[PDB]
Amino acid sequence: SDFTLNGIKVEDTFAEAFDVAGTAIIVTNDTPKWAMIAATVMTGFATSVIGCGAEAGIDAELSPDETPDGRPGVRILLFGFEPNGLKDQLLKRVGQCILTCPGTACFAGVEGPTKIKLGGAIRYFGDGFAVAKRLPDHEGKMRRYWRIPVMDGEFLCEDSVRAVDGAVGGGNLLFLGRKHADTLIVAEIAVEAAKAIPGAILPFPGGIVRSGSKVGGRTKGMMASTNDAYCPTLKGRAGSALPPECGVVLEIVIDALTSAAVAESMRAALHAATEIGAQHGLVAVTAGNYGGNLGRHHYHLRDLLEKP
Amino acid sequence: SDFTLNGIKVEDTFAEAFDVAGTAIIVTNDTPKWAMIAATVMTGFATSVIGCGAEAGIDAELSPDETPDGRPGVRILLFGFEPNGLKDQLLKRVGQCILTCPGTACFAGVEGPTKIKLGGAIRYFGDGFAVAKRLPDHEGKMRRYWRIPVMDGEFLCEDSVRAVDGAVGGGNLLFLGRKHADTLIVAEIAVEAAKAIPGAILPFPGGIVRSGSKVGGRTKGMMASTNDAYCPTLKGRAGSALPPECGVVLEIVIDALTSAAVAESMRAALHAATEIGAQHGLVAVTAGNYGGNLGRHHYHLRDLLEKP
Amino acid sequence: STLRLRGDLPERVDLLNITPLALSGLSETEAGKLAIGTSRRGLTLGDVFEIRLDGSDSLVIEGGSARLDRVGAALSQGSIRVEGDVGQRLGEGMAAGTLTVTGSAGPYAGTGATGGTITIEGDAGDHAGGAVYAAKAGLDGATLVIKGAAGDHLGDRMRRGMILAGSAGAFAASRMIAGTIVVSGALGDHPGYGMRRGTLIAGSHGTLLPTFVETGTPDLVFVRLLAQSLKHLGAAQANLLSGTLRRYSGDLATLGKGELFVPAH
Ligand SMILES: [Cl-]
Ligand SMILES: [K+]
Ligand SMILES: [K+]
Repeated sequence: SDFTLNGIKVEDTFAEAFDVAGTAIIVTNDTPKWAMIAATVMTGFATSVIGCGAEAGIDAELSPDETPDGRPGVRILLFGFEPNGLKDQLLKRVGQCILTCPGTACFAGVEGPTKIKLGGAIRYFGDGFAVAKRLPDHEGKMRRYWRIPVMDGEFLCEDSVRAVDGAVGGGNLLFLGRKHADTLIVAEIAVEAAKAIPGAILPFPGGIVRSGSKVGGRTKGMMASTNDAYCPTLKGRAGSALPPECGVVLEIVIDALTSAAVAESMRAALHAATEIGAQHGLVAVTAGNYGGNLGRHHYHLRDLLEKP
Repeated sequence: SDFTLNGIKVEDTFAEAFDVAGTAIIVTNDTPKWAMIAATVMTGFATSVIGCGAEAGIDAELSPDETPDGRPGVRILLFGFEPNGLKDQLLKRVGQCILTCPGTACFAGVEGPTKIKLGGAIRYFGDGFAVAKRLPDHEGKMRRYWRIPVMDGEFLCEDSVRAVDGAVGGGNLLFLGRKHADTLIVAEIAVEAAKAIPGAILPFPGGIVRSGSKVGGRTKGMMASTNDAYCPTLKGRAGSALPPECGVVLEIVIDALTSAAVAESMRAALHAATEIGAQHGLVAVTAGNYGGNLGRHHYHLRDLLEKP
Repeated sequence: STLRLRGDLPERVDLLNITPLALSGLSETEAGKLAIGTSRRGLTLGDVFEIRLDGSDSLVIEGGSARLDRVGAALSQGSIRVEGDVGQRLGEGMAAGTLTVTGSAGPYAGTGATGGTITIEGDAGDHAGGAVYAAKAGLDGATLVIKGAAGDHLGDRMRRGMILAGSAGAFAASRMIAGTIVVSGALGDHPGYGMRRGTLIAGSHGTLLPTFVETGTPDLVFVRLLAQSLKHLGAAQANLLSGTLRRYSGDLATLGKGELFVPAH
C-alpha cells in the first residue's frame, strides 16, 4: 500500500477533480510590461469559483510572433461552473480590467465548440461609435473584431471567444512537511513545475493554498470548513491525518483546459517536489479527494509514477 | 486666463470627486515577497465600485518595524459606496485572497469611527476550532484577534477593522499628448508621484485609465459610455474637446482616505507630469468633471499651482 | 472544360449559369444548344464558342470580348478563367469560388458578390465593386482584386468584403455601407461621398470632401491586423500599411463612421 517516490513517502490516494467550463483569451499590448499589468489585474480575486466569481490564471506569456496582433501578449485562462456564469465573469473582467488598461487588445485564446460573446457586448460602451471589421487571419480563417473608441485610441476586441469542452478543475496534491519556511520552498518549486504545462494554471495565491477546503462541516448547513485532519494545531487527537514529524501542510490546486493537462501538471509537480523534498524536510505527499462520488475525474498518484 | 504651468497649458477646470466609504488593512507575511503576493491578488479586479465590487489598491509596503506583527507587511486600502457594500467586499477578498495565501496575517490598517467585522466572520471557517485572544498593543490599546486553524498553521485575523469617515474617491486629472508611447511615460511618472502620498491609491491598471467614463449615453438608458469628446478617433467634428496636435488622452483616477490626500495626490501628479511633459510632447492637462452637482468635492487645478 | 471563342460577338451576351457545375451535368451536345444571346435572334453557346467539356469544376474561356455580360454570375463552385476581356457584372452575386480575368472588365464588376475571389489582371470599369440600379448593395462579402486601375465609383454602396485595386477613379467608396478598400496608388477626387462605414486606404489622393476631417496619425491595432491579412494573401498593397498613415473620418453628411488613410508624407 505504501508508495515511495524519490525516497519520499507518497500516499496511495487520488485527486478528485470536477468538470468545469473553461475559456482562454489572448491580450496584447505595445510592451510586455503592460501586457502583464492587464492580465495581473484580470486574474486577481479569482482563487475559487464558489466564492470568487471564477478561477483565473495566466497560462503563458506570448512573444510578438506567437500572437495574432504582432505585439507582445499574454494568454490568460478563466474557468467557471456554468457556461453562463463563465460568460458573465469574462464580460465583467475583460470590460473593467482589460478595456481600462492602456494600449490593450483582446483576442480569442483557445478553440472550442461553444461560442461566447465578448467584443459584441463591450462594443456597447462605444455608444454607437464602435465599428466591426472582418479580416482573414494568418491561418486563413475569417475573424470579426470590434473597434471601441477610447481616450488612448481604439480598444480592438474580437467579437466572439470559444470555450473548450471538457475543461477540468480541482486537481490537487498536498505536501506534508516539518517547517513552514522550508516546505514553502518545496511547494514553490512544485508550482513552477506545474505552471509549465500548456493550458493549465494554478489560481490560488502563488499557486499555493494554506486553507484546507473540506466538504461539509460540524454545525448546521456548513458548505465548506477547514480540514481539521490536516491542521497542525489539531495534532495528537483522533482524526488528525498527519504524523508527529509533520508541522506544516500546503496544498496545490491545478485547473486546465484539458483533462490530460491536469494529470501532466500534477505529475510534474509530484516529481519536482520529491526530488528536492528530502533536503527541505518534505515528509510525504498526498492528494485531496472528497469520497469519489462528487467528482467525475480521479487522478490516482499511482498512475503518476512514470518520469516526465 | 487659463493656467499654464512649467510651459504646459493647464485647463481651468475642477475634478468632480465623490464621498465614499473607505477602510484599510495591514497584511503581514514571513517574507516581503508573499506579503506582496497576498496584496496583489486581493487588489485585482477592483478598478471601479460600480462594476467591480470595490476600489482597492496598495498604499505602501511596510518594514518589520512599521507593523504590529513584527513581520514585513503591506498596507492595502479598500473603498466602497456603502459601509455595507464595503463590508461585503472586504470579507470576500480577505476570505479568499488573504486567508488562502500561506503565512499571512491580517490586521486593521487605519483608525476610524465605524466598525467592520472582519476576523469575527472568517472565524466560522474554523468549524468550531477557532479561538479568540485579547492582548494590548504597542500603544497600550486592547485588541481582539482570532486564530483560525489551517493547513500551514494558524491564520491570525483581527476581529474588527475600522472604517474612516470622509474617504474621497474619483479625484482625477487627464493628460493630452501627441504620441501614446511617449505620453504613457508622462502618465507613468505621474502615478509614481501620486502613489507616494500616504492614504491614497490609484485603482485602475497601473493607475492609468484609457476609457473615459462619461455619464449617460447617446441612446436609451446607459449608465456609462465612452467620452467621445476626448476620443482621438472622433476628432475634427463638433464635440471633440482636444486640439489637432493631440492624439492620445490618458486619465489618472485617485482615491484616498482623507479629502486632503486627494488634493495633495493630484498636486504631485500635476507637477511631476508637467516638469517632464515638454520633453514627451505633453500638450495640456485638464480634469474630468460631471457638472458640479453630482460630486460634493471639487478639486480645482487653480488651487494646485503651489509647488509641493 | 474550355470554351474557345470562335470570333467577334455580334451582340451582347449573357453568360449566367454557364458555370462549371451547371456545365458538368449537361452533355457536350446538349450544352452547345444553350442560348446566351440578348437579342431575339439570339446566340447559342455553340455559335459563340468551341465547347470542350469534362466533368470538372474548372472552366477556362479562351478569348474574351467586352460583350461578355454576367460572366461567372452566381458562381458557387469551382473556378472560371477568362483569357481575355469581359463585360459588365463580373460574378454578379457570386457565392463562392474563384473567377480570374486576364484582360479588362466592364462596369459593375463584383456586384452583390457574397464569397470567393474575383481577380481582374487588367483594368476595372466604372462602378467596379459598386451597386447596380436599384441595388441594395454592391460588393457583399467577396474579395475583389483589380491589378490594374478602377474607374469612377469604385465600391459604390459596398456592404462587405474587400477591394484591392491598383488605381482608382473619382468618387471612390461613395455611399459605402461597410467594407475595406486598399488602392495602392492614385485615388480620384471627392472620395467617399456619403460614406457610412468602411475603411479606405490609398497612396495618393485627389481633392477631399469638406465633410471629411483629419484625425491625425494614429497607430491602430486594426491597421496591424489588416496589414497581416494583406501579407498573407500576397497583396501588393501590403507595403502601404508598413508606414505611419494619416487618418480622416467618414463622410459627416451621413453617420460619420467610415474612414480614410493616406500616407503621412
Ligand atoms: Cl446581361
Ligand atoms: K505557464
Ligand atoms: K504609496
